[PDB]
Amino acid sequence: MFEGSITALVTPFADDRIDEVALHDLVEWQIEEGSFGLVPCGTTGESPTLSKSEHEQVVEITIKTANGRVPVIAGAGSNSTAEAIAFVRHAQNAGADGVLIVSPYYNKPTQEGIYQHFKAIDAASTIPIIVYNIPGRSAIEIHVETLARIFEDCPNVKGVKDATGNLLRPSLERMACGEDFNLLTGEDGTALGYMAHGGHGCISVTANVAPALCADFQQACLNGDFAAALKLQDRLMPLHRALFLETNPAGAKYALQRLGRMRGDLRLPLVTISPSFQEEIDDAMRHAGILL
Amino acid sequence: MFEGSITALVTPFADDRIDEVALHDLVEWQIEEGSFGLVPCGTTGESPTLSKSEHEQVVEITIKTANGRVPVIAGAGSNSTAEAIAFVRHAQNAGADGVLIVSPYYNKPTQEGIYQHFKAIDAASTIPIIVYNIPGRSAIEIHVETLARIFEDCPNVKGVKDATGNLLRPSLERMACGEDFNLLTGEDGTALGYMAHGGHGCISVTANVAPALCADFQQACLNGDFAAALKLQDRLMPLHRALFLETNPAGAKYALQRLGRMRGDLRLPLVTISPSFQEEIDDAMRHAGILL
Amino acid sequence: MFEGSITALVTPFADDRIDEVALHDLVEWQIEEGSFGLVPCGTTGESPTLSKSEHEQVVEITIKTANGRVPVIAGAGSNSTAEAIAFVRHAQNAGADGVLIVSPYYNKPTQEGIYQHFKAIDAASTIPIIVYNIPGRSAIEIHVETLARIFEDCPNVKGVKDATGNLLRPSLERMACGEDFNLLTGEDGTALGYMAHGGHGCISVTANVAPALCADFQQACLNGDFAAALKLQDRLMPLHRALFLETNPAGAKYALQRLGRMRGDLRLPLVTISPSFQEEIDDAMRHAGILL
Amino acid sequence: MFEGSITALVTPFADDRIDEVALHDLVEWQIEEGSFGLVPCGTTGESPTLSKSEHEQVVEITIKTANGRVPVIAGAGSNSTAEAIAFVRHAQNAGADGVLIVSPYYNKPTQEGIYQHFKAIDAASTIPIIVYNIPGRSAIEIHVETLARIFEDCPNVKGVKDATGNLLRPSLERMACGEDFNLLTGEDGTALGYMAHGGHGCISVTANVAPALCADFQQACLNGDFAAALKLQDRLMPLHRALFLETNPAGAKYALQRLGRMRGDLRLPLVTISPSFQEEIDDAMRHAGILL
Repeated sequence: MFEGSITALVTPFADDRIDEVALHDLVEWQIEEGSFGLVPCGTTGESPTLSKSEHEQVVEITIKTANGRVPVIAGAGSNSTAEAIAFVRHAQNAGADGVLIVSPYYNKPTQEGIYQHFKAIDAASTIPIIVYNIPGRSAIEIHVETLARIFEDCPNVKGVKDATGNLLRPSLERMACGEDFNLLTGEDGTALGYMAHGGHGCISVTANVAPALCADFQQACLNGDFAAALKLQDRLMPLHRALFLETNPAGAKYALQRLGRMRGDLRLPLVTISPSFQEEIDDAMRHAGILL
Repeated sequence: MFEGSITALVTPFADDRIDEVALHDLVEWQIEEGSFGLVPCGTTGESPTLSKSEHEQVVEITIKTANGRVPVIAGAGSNSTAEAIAFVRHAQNAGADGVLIVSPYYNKPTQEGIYQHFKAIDAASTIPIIVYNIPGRSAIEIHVETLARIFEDCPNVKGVKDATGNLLRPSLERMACGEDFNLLTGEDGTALGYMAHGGHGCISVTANVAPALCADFQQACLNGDFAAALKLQDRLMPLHRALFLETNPAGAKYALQRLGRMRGDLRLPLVTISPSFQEEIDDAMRHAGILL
Repeated sequence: MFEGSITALVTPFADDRIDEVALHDLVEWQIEEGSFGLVPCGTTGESPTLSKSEHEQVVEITIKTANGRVPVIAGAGSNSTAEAIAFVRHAQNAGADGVLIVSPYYNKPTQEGIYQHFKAIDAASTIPIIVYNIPGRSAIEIHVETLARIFEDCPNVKGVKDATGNLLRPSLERMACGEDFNLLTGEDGTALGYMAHGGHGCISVTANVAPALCADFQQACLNGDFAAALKLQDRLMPLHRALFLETNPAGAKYALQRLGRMRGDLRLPLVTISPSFQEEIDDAMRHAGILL
Repeated sequence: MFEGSITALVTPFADDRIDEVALHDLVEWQIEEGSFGLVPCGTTGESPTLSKSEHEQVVEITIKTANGRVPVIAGAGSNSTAEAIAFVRHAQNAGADGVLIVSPYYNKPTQEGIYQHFKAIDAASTIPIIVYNIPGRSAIEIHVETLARIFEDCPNVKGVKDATGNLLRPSLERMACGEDFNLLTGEDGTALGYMAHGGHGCISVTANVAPALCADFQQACLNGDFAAALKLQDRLMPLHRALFLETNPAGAKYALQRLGRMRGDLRLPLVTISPSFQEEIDDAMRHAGILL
């Protein structure tokens, strides 16, 4: 199974193009810093504003740079089943260790619809699928029973990236699906409590800016050392909330730009985080020890 | 100014391709039945599962078939501002009378980002822009001030397709945006109250199956004859209700298939409406006198 | 049948006691201004902070002052069925024309529990019962079937005070519950659309400050003259909007205090409306011609 | 500070009266089983359907039976500030170790309102106050800053009973309020993750039926032994969800009645849990080892 701090990579842009060098450097630093894995082209990587070819470039750059040192789980979802499949076919042919498929957004399929969506994607897949359940953005939910049915009927579906904010979920999924079900969290601020519930790791936003600390936090939870994990939460909380002041990845890109690791370029409809929030992010990093 | 019953056309499929003959006969029948305008490739037209080439063919076939008889407002939204500009450019170049731009879905942009979204689109447009405010699918809202500011700074933005279900909106918008603001409803079952609050029409789902009755309903509303509009509500409510028993357009396609105007084919993640719901739709059409 | 502008009376306080002189003059002025009916001790009458003895005095003073000129529908709800029966018994024994029973709040009963709630109250009643469906405060809903079932099995249940903000409701209720079902709105800003969908009136908050204009609005609606009703909306919307800038009845009490009809005294946990909002209310009253 | 498994006592009824003997026995068994504390007259104890005198009897019976062996935190909230104070004055004069004050429900006070509510209650209090934040029932929220302001300005306010379902809360409160802030959870199913976040205990529903296991679970979390806690969660999850199948305390009373510890009598508008759910609760207890 996948575990620990798995970074949901921000996608650096420069001159309206993918910043190849900044991305390679981001991935390398991410690995030498301790990340257990990478997720290129997720929501944090601004997948919605990426072109088909850019998405492919980012997945491939990430796969070639990681060079098998850590798992690479390519974001390959869509609210169109046929397109999710095209993305999944590219990911696996590119050497990806797995894919992250979000629940169809906007068109609000029924549970049977969501079921058939993943069954079709599972069929065209040859790698691990992690179901990305985030009702807050997709405007639809994946019921525990539906999730359980998908896990049971789709050999490639191995787990979930839970972003419901409902902590009964990891426990209810441990019941519906066994202990062999891969439980990953999609939200940093509550990863502490998610791990206590039997979670395996977190596809992280904060790890983009504080990779080493997030790695230690995760490793601390994996070692069952929740006291250390708490102290780490104490150090990382200001950043966890500051990174979400407005809409992610606006804060993560400001943070990484403030660190001189990329330009802070965001693509419309997203815009640069508000200035007062930029200060809060600064003090948040100073508090974590990231910013001098 | 757009008004009356503007049909949000369902996109007929056959053998995994656009059913062009069915699409043509739908637009035609729709026009001879009295519809005030057509909206090809909206959410009811399953735009999310349409290839970019299919999107274009559907818009063009509708425009060519309409032959200037009724306005054609092309769906051209996207959660990528760059992509939205591409749909708008194509549409206006194809002869569309305007465009339906939904608020960016899933990526949850701030209010300033939404404002910049529409300002960037307005700069690339040469045709009327209607803002599709539907929080329940986009997982984001467009505050009245934001909407008023967009109307003020964007010369091509002429109105809204309100799908909030909050009837204070048209009143609040009449205040913030003058009476020259084009008010259209996105929901059939509450169009009656919307028109009473000063609405100008409705971009309809029900108009797909009962074009004649809906057009009359709107005409009553427009003539201020709300007594007749209510009588029509009594006749259409069962259908308005049944068409939404599961996620739209599953219900409308079942109905048009039952009426023999196309195949009920839907694309994943969407699935055919449940059988007990098919019966309710049958009874609603019989009640509306659409079926014998 | 209840109809028109039924004022949900604010409860005037002075020196931590009911201001009886102010209450009497409010009911009187309200009646000579044209209000169709009065609802003492509703949520706008701060029933939650009223002692049981104060509740009774307010109901009785309103009834005595009304002197049979307009119907008096007494607030008698509670999240305790036993307590609701006590309020209803007192009310009818005091000469109330009916009772306003809110859905049980906070304790979130199932639909069967709500049904039994109203069935137990209907058995103790001898006067008309109106069901106050307001999900936003009660944190619970009354499905249409449940509401229809209550209407069917409870001879004293005559209608609803809809405060869902879902305009499909009156239409769906017209279907499930015949046209003999008394439809009243709980929200002023959407009364216009409610009446167009077949509503019979509105249990108003705005009618407290502009009894004359609201009564006219309702009369227009009732006469099917929606053109005039819209014109009145234009005149009342600013006020409908300002009266709800913060939690009601904070806005209405500020307005009636500014008009010199009572003290602005509110009981904790409720506090006086913010100063910038007081100004917006002032401007709204000036716009509605209520203030010079 | 308060910690561990603090039971939110169900209130046994018999012949429409408080079942004095069943309650005494419940409290004794609760103590000999390992409970770290008792909360008489909370939501689980059906405070909404209790009379002023019954509430007082239950608090006093609980205080006399506990006989100082464990803390007794009397539920003393209301959406009326004056009444919360009356309840708090009785609790402390009765020998209570603290009180549980819910955020005002139904009347939706503003944050300043909620602030003044607790400031007034704090003033009339001489014992610890735990703020019960449960937006799901109260239909209002207590912002972190508001909570922090209340903690800082009210010497008697020592902590919170968090029932938001938002795990960022314990971490954000650890930041706003220090480590001296008493963090108690209001929801059993996510207590595991709450403790990982620095939680001190849980005012429990499940502890009513499985007091010893909930005690061990809590003690396990207090000892920082999250591996054991997980195994305990594994054993207790079926009961945690089964106890909330319908509306609490309907399942808790069925469970305790199934154990022969009281009659399952519930007060309207609440009703007995559905039969199929009674079976699920049975198997849930058999799974936990409670039921033979």
